[PDB]
Amino acid sequence: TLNGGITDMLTELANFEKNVSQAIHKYNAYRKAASVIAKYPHKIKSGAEAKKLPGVGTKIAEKIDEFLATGKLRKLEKIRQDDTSSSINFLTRVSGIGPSAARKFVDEGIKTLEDLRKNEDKLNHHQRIGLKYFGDFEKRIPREEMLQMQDIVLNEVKKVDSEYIATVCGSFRRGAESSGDMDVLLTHPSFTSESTKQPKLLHQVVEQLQKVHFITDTLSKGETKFMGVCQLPSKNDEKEYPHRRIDIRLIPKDQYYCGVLYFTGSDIFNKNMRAHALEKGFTINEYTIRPLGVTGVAGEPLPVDSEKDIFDYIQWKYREPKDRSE
DNA sequence: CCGAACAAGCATCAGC
DNA sequence: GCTGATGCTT
DNA sequence: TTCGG
Ligand SMILES: Nc1nc2c(ncn2[C@H]2C[C@H](O)[C@@H](COP(=O)(O)OP(=O)(O)CP(=O)(O)O)O2)c(=O)[nH]1
Ligand SMILES: [Cl-]
Ligand SMILES: [Cl-]
Ligand SMILES: [Cl-]
Ligand SMILES: [Cl-]
Ligand SMILES: [Mg+2]
Ligand SMILES: [Mg+2]
Ligand code: NA
Ligand code: NA
Ligand code: NA
Repeated sequence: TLNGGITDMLTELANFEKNVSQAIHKYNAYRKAASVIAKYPHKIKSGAEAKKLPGVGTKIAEKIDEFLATGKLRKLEKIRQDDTSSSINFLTRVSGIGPSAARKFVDEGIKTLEDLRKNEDKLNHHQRIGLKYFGDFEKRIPREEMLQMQDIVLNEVKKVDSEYIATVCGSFRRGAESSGDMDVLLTHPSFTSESTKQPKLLHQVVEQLQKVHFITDTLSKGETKFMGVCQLPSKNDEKEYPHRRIDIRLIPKDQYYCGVLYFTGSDIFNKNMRAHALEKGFTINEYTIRPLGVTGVAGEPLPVDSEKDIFDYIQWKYREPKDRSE
Protein backbone atom coordinates (compact mmCIF):
# COMPACT_ATOMS: atom_id res chain seq x y z
CA THR A 1 0.00 0.00 0.00
CA LEU A 2 2.54 2.52 -1.24
CA ASN A 3 -0.27 4.78 -2.47
CA GLY A 4 -3.14 3.82 -0.16
CA GLY A 5 -4.23 7.40 0.46
CA ILE A 6 -4.59 8.03 -3.28
CA THR A 7 -6.32 4.72 -3.96
CA ASP A 8 -8.75 5.22 -1.06
CA MET A 9 -9.56 8.70 -2.40
CA LEU A 10 -10.22 7.33 -5.88
CA THR A 11 -12.33 4.49 -4.49
CA GLU A 12 -14.46 6.92 -2.49
CA LEU A 13 -14.95 9.03 -5.62
CA ALA A 14 -15.90 5.92 -7.58
CA ASN A 15 -18.51 4.96 -5.00
CA PHE A 16 -19.91 8.51 -5.04
CA GLU A 17 -20.29 8.42 -8.81
CA LYS A 18 -21.97 4.99 -8.77
CA ASN A 19 -24.21 5.37 -5.73
CA VAL A 20 -25.11 9.08 -5.90
CA SER A 21 -24.51 10.44 -9.40
CA GLN A 22 -25.48 7.14 -11.06
CA ALA A 23 -22.63 7.82 -13.52
CA ILE A 24 -21.37 4.34 -14.34
CA HIS A 25 -18.51 5.42 -16.62
CA LYS A 26 -17.07 7.79 -14.05
CA TYR A 27 -17.38 4.94 -11.54
CA ASN A 28 -15.39 2.66 -13.85
CA ALA A 29 -12.80 5.34 -14.60
CA TYR A 30 -12.09 5.98 -10.92
CA ARG A 31 -11.89 2.24 -10.17
CA LYS A 32 -9.54 1.59 -13.09
CA ALA A 33 -7.38 4.49 -11.91
CA ALA A 34 -7.26 3.13 -8.35
CA SER A 35 -6.35 -0.35 -9.60
CA VAL A 36 -3.50 0.81 -11.85
CA ILE A 37 -2.15 3.03 -9.07
CA ALA A 38 -2.48 0.22 -6.53
CA LYS A 39 -0.06 -1.98 -8.48
CA TYR A 40 2.34 0.85 -9.43
CA PRO A 41 5.47 -0.06 -7.44
CA HIS A 42 6.60 3.48 -6.53
CA LYS A 43 5.27 5.97 -3.99
CA ILE A 44 3.68 8.56 -6.30
CA LYS A 45 5.25 12.02 -6.00
CA SER A 46 3.02 14.05 -8.37
CA GLY A 47 -0.07 13.95 -10.53
CA ALA A 48 2.14 14.28 -13.61
CA GLU A 49 3.88 11.04 -12.61
CA ALA A 50 0.51 9.36 -12.13
CA LYS A 51 -0.85 10.64 -15.44
CA LYS A 52 1.73 8.43 -17.18
CA LEU A 53 -0.30 5.40 -16.06
CA PRO A 54 -3.16 4.18 -18.28
CA GLY A 55 -6.47 5.18 -16.75
CA VAL A 56 -5.12 8.34 -15.12
CA GLY A 57 -6.07 11.40 -17.17
CA THR A 58 -5.95 15.12 -16.49
CA LYS A 59 -8.82 15.33 -14.00
CA ILE A 60 -7.51 12.53 -11.77
CA ALA A 61 -3.98 13.89 -12.12
CA GLU A 62 -5.21 17.20 -10.70
CA LYS A 63 -6.96 15.48 -7.80
CA ILE A 64 -3.78 13.57 -6.97
CA ASP A 65 -1.88 16.89 -6.82
CA GLU A 66 -4.49 18.35 -4.46
CA PHE A 67 -4.28 15.20 -2.33
CA LEU A 68 -0.47 15.12 -2.16
CA ALA A 69 -0.35 18.83 -1.30
CA THR A 70 -2.98 18.75 1.44
CA GLY A 71 -3.80 15.14 2.36
CA LYS A 72 -7.45 15.79 1.45
CA LEU A 73 -9.80 16.38 -1.45
CA ARG A 74 -12.16 19.33 -0.99
CA LYS A 75 -14.65 17.66 -3.33
CA LEU A 76 -14.78 14.64 -1.02
CA GLU A 77 -14.89 16.82 2.11
CA LYS A 78 -18.07 18.42 0.82
CA ILE A 79 -19.59 15.11 -0.32
CA ARG A 80 -19.21 13.87 3.25
CA GLN A 81 -21.09 16.94 4.53
CA ASP A 82 -24.03 16.38 2.18
CA ASP A 83 -26.80 14.57 4.08
CA THR A 84 -28.49 13.15 0.97
CA SER A 85 -25.21 11.86 -0.49
CA SER A 86 -24.26 10.36 2.87
CA SER A 87 -27.71 8.78 3.25
CA ILE A 88 -27.61 7.20 -0.22
CA ASN A 89 -24.05 5.97 0.30
CA PHE A 90 -25.05 4.25 3.53
CA LEU A 91 -28.20 2.56 2.22
CA THR A 92 -26.36 1.05 -0.75
CA ARG A 93 -24.18 -0.82 1.75
CA VAL A 94 -27.16 -3.16 2.23
CA SER A 95 -27.02 -6.06 -0.22
CA GLY A 96 -29.87 -5.64 -2.69
CA ILE A 97 -30.15 -1.86 -2.19
CA GLY A 98 -28.59 -0.11 -5.15
CA PRO A 99 -28.40 3.51 -6.27
CA SER A 100 -32.05 3.68 -7.38
CA ALA A 101 -33.66 2.06 -4.32
CA ALA A 102 -31.38 4.03 -2.00
CA ARG A 103 -32.58 7.31 -3.47
CA LYS A 104 -36.18 6.04 -3.47
CA PHE A 105 -35.86 5.13 0.19
CA VAL A 106 -34.50 8.66 0.67
CA ASP A 107 -37.58 10.29 -0.80
CA GLU A 108 -39.63 8.29 1.73
CA GLY A 109 -37.62 9.30 4.80
CA ILE A 110 -36.25 5.76 5.35
CA LYS A 111 -32.48 6.59 5.97
CA THR A 112 -30.89 5.08 8.92
CA LEU A 113 -30.34 1.50 9.89
CA GLU A 114 -33.14 2.11 12.41
CA ASP A 115 -35.36 3.29 9.55
CA LEU A 116 -34.67 0.15 7.53
CA ARG A 117 -35.38 -2.05 10.53
CA LYS A 118 -38.73 -0.33 11.10
CA ASN A 119 -39.74 -0.80 7.45
CA GLU A 120 -38.80 -4.40 6.70
CA ASP A 121 -42.12 -4.75 4.87
CA LYS A 122 -40.92 -2.15 2.34
CA LEU A 123 -37.97 -4.40 1.40
CA ASN A 124 -37.87 -7.15 -1.18
CA HIS A 125 -36.54 -10.53 -0.08
CA HIS A 126 -32.90 -9.89 -1.04
CA GLN A 127 -32.88 -6.51 0.71
CA ARG A 128 -34.46 -8.03 3.82
CA ILE A 129 -31.75 -10.70 4.14
CA GLY A 130 -29.10 -8.07 3.40
CA LEU A 131 -30.44 -5.96 6.25
CA LYS A 132 -30.67 -9.00 8.57
CA TYR A 133 -26.92 -9.66 8.13
CA PHE A 134 -25.79 -6.07 7.58
CA GLY A 135 -23.06 -6.25 10.19
CA ASP A 136 -21.82 -9.70 9.22
CA PHE A 137 -21.51 -8.95 5.51
CA GLU A 138 -19.05 -6.14 6.18
CA LYS A 139 -16.63 -8.50 7.92
CA ARG A 140 -13.87 -10.26 6.01
CA ILE A 141 -13.37 -14.03 6.11
CA PRO A 142 -9.91 -15.14 7.25
CA ARG A 143 -8.40 -17.64 4.84
CA GLU A 144 -8.36 -20.21 7.64
CA GLU A 145 -12.16 -20.04 7.75
CA MET A 146 -12.29 -20.15 3.93
CA LEU A 147 -10.46 -23.47 4.14
CA GLN A 148 -12.98 -24.91 6.61
CA MET A 149 -15.79 -23.64 4.38
CA GLN A 150 -14.16 -25.22 1.32
CA ASP A 151 -13.96 -28.58 3.10
CA ILE A 152 -17.67 -28.60 3.99
CA VAL A 153 -18.78 -27.55 0.49
CA LEU A 154 -16.58 -30.00 -1.41
CA ASN A 155 -17.47 -32.89 0.88
CA GLU A 156 -21.21 -32.16 0.85
CA VAL A 157 -21.20 -31.89 -2.93
CA LYS A 158 -19.37 -35.23 -3.12
CA LYS A 159 -22.13 -36.83 -1.00
CA VAL A 160 -24.79 -35.72 -3.49
CA ASP A 161 -22.92 -37.06 -6.53
CA SER A 162 -19.25 -38.01 -6.76
CA GLU A 163 -19.25 -36.68 -10.35
CA TYR A 164 -19.71 -33.04 -9.27
CA ILE A 165 -16.57 -30.92 -9.16
CA ALA A 166 -16.70 -27.83 -6.94
CA THR A 167 -13.93 -25.23 -7.19
CA VAL A 168 -13.61 -22.21 -4.89
CA CYS A 169 -12.73 -19.18 -7.03
CA GLY A 170 -12.82 -15.45 -6.34
CA SER A 171 -10.10 -13.95 -4.18
CA PHE A 172 -9.58 -17.34 -2.49
CA ARG A 173 -8.26 -18.91 -5.68
CA ARG A 174 -6.04 -15.83 -6.11
CA GLY A 175 -4.44 -16.75 -2.77
CA ALA A 176 -5.84 -13.86 -0.71
CA GLU A 177 -5.28 -14.00 3.06
CA SER A 178 -8.91 -12.93 3.51
CA SER A 179 -12.02 -12.92 1.32
CA GLY A 180 -15.24 -10.92 1.18
CA ASP A 181 -17.34 -14.02 0.45
CA MET A 182 -17.06 -17.54 -0.97
CA ASP A 183 -17.36 -18.17 -4.71
CA VAL A 184 -17.96 -21.78 -5.77
CA LEU A 185 -17.79 -22.90 -9.37
CA LEU A 186 -19.75 -26.10 -9.89
CA THR A 187 -19.71 -28.61 -12.74
CA HIS A 188 -21.39 -31.95 -13.44
CA PRO A 189 -20.89 -34.11 -16.56
CA SER A 190 -24.65 -34.11 -17.21
CA PHE A 191 -24.61 -30.35 -17.90
CA THR A 192 -22.61 -29.38 -20.98
CA SER A 193 -23.06 -26.79 -23.70
CA GLU A 194 -24.66 -29.58 -25.76
CA SER A 195 -27.26 -30.98 -23.39
CA THR A 196 -28.77 -30.87 -19.92
CA LYS A 197 -29.25 -34.53 -19.07
CA GLN A 198 -30.29 -34.07 -15.41
CA PRO A 199 -32.66 -31.47 -13.92
CA LYS A 200 -32.17 -29.84 -10.51
CA LEU A 201 -28.35 -30.13 -10.66
CA LEU A 202 -27.78 -26.89 -8.75
CA HIS A 203 -30.89 -27.33 -6.60
CA GLN A 204 -29.74 -30.71 -5.26
CA VAL A 205 -26.46 -29.18 -4.08
CA VAL A 206 -28.20 -26.18 -2.53
CA GLU A 207 -30.62 -28.52 -0.73
CA GLN A 208 -27.82 -30.69 0.72
CA LEU A 209 -26.01 -27.60 2.02
CA GLN A 210 -29.28 -26.49 3.63
CA LYS A 211 -29.86 -29.92 5.18
CA VAL A 212 -26.52 -29.76 7.06
CA HIS A 213 -27.33 -26.16 8.05
CA PHE A 214 -24.44 -24.67 6.09
CA ILE A 215 -26.64 -22.56 3.78
CA THR A 216 -28.97 -20.49 5.98
CA ASP A 217 -30.66 -18.01 3.61
CA THR A 218 -31.25 -17.51 -0.11
CA LEU A 219 -30.89 -14.16 -1.87
CA SER A 220 -31.66 -15.45 -5.36
CA LYS A 221 -31.69 -18.85 -7.00
CA GLY A 222 -32.11 -20.10 -10.55
CA GLU A 223 -31.00 -23.12 -12.55
CA THR A 224 -27.33 -22.04 -12.84
CA LYS A 225 -26.67 -19.27 -10.24
CA PHE A 226 -27.29 -19.37 -6.47
CA MET A 227 -26.82 -16.28 -4.29
CA GLY A 228 -27.19 -16.81 -0.56
CA VAL A 229 -25.86 -17.01 2.98
CA CYS A 230 -23.84 -19.64 4.84
CA GLN A 231 -22.32 -20.12 8.30
CA LEU A 232 -19.60 -22.34 9.74
CA PRO A 233 -20.69 -24.47 12.72
CA SER A 234 -19.28 -23.40 16.07
CA LYS A 235 -18.15 -25.52 19.01
CA ASN A 236 -19.90 -25.86 22.37
CA ASP A 237 -19.99 -22.56 24.33
CA GLU A 238 -18.30 -20.71 21.42
CA LYS A 239 -19.71 -17.53 19.99
CA GLU A 240 -21.14 -18.20 16.56
CA TYR A 241 -19.22 -17.39 13.41
CA PRO A 242 -20.53 -14.49 11.33
CA HIS A 243 -22.92 -15.36 8.53
CA ARG A 244 -21.18 -15.18 5.12
CA ARG A 245 -22.22 -14.55 1.53
CA ILE A 246 -21.87 -17.56 -0.79
CA ASP A 247 -22.27 -17.57 -4.56
CA ILE A 248 -22.53 -20.83 -6.51
CA ARG A 249 -22.34 -20.89 -10.31
CA LEU A 250 -23.11 -24.07 -12.23
CA ILE A 251 -21.19 -23.91 -15.52
CA PRO A 252 -21.30 -26.31 -18.51
CA LYS A 253 -18.54 -28.83 -17.89
CA ASP A 254 -16.97 -28.40 -21.32
CA GLN A 255 -16.76 -24.63 -20.65
CA TYR A 256 -14.94 -24.95 -17.32
CA TYR A 257 -11.86 -22.93 -18.29
CA CYS A 258 -13.80 -19.85 -19.44
CA GLY A 259 -15.93 -20.29 -16.33
CA VAL A 260 -13.04 -20.53 -13.89
CA LEU A 261 -11.31 -17.57 -15.57
CA TYR A 262 -14.44 -15.46 -15.09
CA PHE A 263 -15.11 -16.60 -11.50
CA THR A 264 -11.50 -16.13 -10.38
CA GLY A 265 -11.46 -12.47 -11.51
CA SER A 266 -10.79 -9.94 -10.13
CA ASP A 267 -13.67 -7.93 -11.51
CA ILE A 268 -11.33 -5.23 -12.79
CA PHE A 269 -8.97 -7.87 -14.17
CA ASN A 270 -11.91 -9.37 -16.10
CA LYS A 271 -12.99 -5.98 -17.46
CA ASN A 272 -9.44 -5.19 -18.53
CA MET A 273 -8.99 -8.60 -20.18
CA ARG A 274 -12.34 -8.48 -21.96
CA ALA A 275 -11.60 -4.93 -23.12
CA HIS A 276 -8.27 -6.15 -24.50
CA ALA A 277 -10.02 -9.11 -26.14
CA LEU A 278 -12.26 -6.66 -28.01
CA GLU A 279 -9.23 -4.65 -29.19
CA LYS A 280 -7.75 -7.95 -30.40
CA GLY A 281 -11.00 -8.83 -32.17
CA PHE A 282 -12.49 -11.30 -29.68
CA THR A 283 -15.26 -11.33 -27.12
CA ILE A 284 -14.91 -13.25 -23.85
CA ASN A 285 -17.69 -14.29 -21.53
CA GLU A 286 -17.84 -16.98 -18.82
CA TYR A 287 -18.71 -19.57 -21.49
CA THR A 288 -16.59 -18.96 -24.57
CA ILE A 289 -14.10 -16.87 -26.42
CA ARG A 290 -15.39 -16.02 -29.88
CA PRO A 291 -13.81 -14.09 -32.75
CA LEU A 292 -15.46 -10.89 -33.94
CA GLY A 293 -16.39 -10.88 -37.61
CA VAL A 294 -15.89 -8.03 -40.06
CA THR A 295 -19.05 -6.32 -38.78
CA GLY A 296 -18.27 -7.07 -35.14
CA VAL A 297 -20.72 -9.94 -34.59
CA ALA A 298 -19.44 -12.84 -32.50
CA GLY A 299 -18.47 -15.89 -34.49
CA GLU A 300 -18.40 -19.50 -33.28
CA PRO A 301 -16.61 -20.52 -30.06
CA LEU A 302 -12.88 -21.14 -30.36
CA PRO A 303 -11.39 -24.31 -28.85
CA VAL A 304 -10.16 -23.86 -25.27
CA ASP A 305 -8.32 -26.50 -23.25
CA SER A 306 -6.76 -24.38 -20.49
CA GLU A 307 -6.97 -20.93 -19.02
CA LYS A 308 -3.70 -20.21 -20.83
CA ASP A 309 -5.37 -20.88 -24.20
CA ILE A 310 -7.62 -17.88 -23.58
CA PHE A 311 -4.61 -15.65 -22.82
CA ASP A 312 -2.85 -16.96 -25.96
CA TYR A 313 -5.78 -15.98 -28.21
CA ILE A 314 -5.58 -12.34 -27.10
CA GLN A 315 -1.75 -12.35 -27.06
CA TRP A 316 -1.36 -11.92 -23.31
CA LYS A 317 1.30 -13.82 -21.45
CA TYR A 318 -0.25 -16.15 -18.90
CA ARG A 319 -0.98 -14.74 -15.45
CA GLU A 320 -1.42 -17.06 -12.49
CA PRO A 321 -4.50 -16.36 -10.33
CA LYS A 322 -2.31 -14.71 -7.67
CA ASP A 323 -1.35 -12.05 -10.23
CA ARG A 324 -4.95 -11.19 -11.23
CA SER A 325 -5.81 -9.20 -8.09
CA GLU A 326 -6.38 -5.94 -9.91
C1' DC B 1 -13.68 15.77 -31.58
C1' DC B 2 -16.37 11.83 -30.09
C1' DG B 3 -17.93 7.01 -29.84
C1' DA B 4 -16.89 3.12 -26.79
C1' DA B 5 -16.27 1.61 -22.45
C1' DC B 6 -17.27 -6.49 -20.19
C1' DA B 7 -20.71 -9.55 -19.88
C1' DA B 8 -24.58 -11.80 -18.00
C1' DG B 9 -28.07 -14.45 -14.18
C1' DC B 10 -32.10 -13.60 -11.27
C1' DA B 11 -35.77 -10.47 -9.43
C1' DT B 12 -39.04 -7.14 -10.58
C1' DC B 13 -42.03 -4.47 -13.34
C1' DA B 14 -44.58 -2.55 -17.33
C1' DG B 15 -47.17 -3.53 -21.33
C1' DC B 16 -49.74 -6.62 -24.04
C1' DG C 1 -48.64 -15.88 -19.02
C1' DC C 2 -44.65 -13.87 -22.24
C1' DT C 3 -41.19 -10.34 -23.64
C1' DG C 4 -38.20 -6.75 -22.85
C1' DA C 5 -36.16 -3.17 -19.93
C1' DT C 6 -34.33 -2.18 -15.57
C1' DG C 7 -32.04 -2.91 -11.06
C1' DC C 8 -28.75 -5.36 -8.62
C1' DT C 9 -25.45 -8.38 -8.50
C1' DT C 10 -21.28 -11.79 -9.70
C1' DT D 1 -13.43 10.08 -16.72
C1' DT D 2 -10.25 8.12 -20.09
C1' DC D 3 -8.68 6.35 -24.31
C1' DG D 4 -8.03 5.63 -29.18
C1' DG D 5 -8.66 6.66 -33.97
N1 LIG E 1 -16.77 -9.99 -16.02
C1 LIG E 1 -17.05 -9.63 -14.68
N2 LIG E 1 -16.78 -10.48 -13.73
C2 LIG E 1 -17.04 -10.17 -12.42
C3 LIG E 1 -17.60 -8.97 -12.12
N3 LIG E 1 -17.77 -8.94 -10.78
C4 LIG E 1 -17.30 -10.07 -10.29
N4 LIG E 1 -16.87 -10.84 -11.28
C5 LIG E 1 -16.32 -12.08 -11.18
C6 LIG E 1 -14.85 -11.95 -10.77
C7 LIG E 1 -14.83 -12.08 -9.46
O1 LIG E 1 -13.52 -12.47 -8.91
C8 LIG E 1 -15.99 -13.20 -9.20
C9 LIG E 1 -16.47 -13.22 -7.76
O2 LIG E 1 -17.05 -11.98 -7.49
P1 LIG E 1 -16.72 -11.26 -6.07
O3 LIG E 1 -17.48 -10.01 -5.93
O4 LIG E 1 -16.90 -12.17 -4.90
O5 LIG E 1 -15.16 -10.77 -6.19
P2 LIG E 1 -13.81 -11.43 -5.43
O6 LIG E 1 -12.70 -11.43 -6.48
O7 LIG E 1 -14.06 -12.80 -4.91
C10 LIG E 1 -13.38 -10.20 -4.10
P3 LIG E 1 -14.11 -10.71 -2.48
O8 LIG E 1 -14.49 -9.46 -1.70
O9 LIG E 1 -15.31 -11.53 -2.73
O10 LIG E 1 -13.08 -11.48 -1.76
O11 LIG E 1 -16.94 -12.86 -9.99
C11 LIG E 1 -17.87 -8.08 -13.17
O12 LIG E 1 -18.43 -6.83 -12.91
N5 LIG E 1 -17.59 -8.44 -14.42
CL1 LIG F 1 -21.00 8.32 -16.59
CL1 LIG G 1 -10.34 13.54 1.60
CL1 LIG H 1 -13.74 -23.25 -21.64
CL1 LIG I 1 -21.42 -17.91 -25.47
MG1 LIG J 1 -15.69 -13.32 -3.75
MG1 LIG K 1 -11.72 1.89 -25.44
NA1 NA L 1 -2.72 8.15 -18.37
NA1 NA M 1 -26.14 -2.64 -2.05
NA1 NA N 1 -19.18 -13.61 -4.61
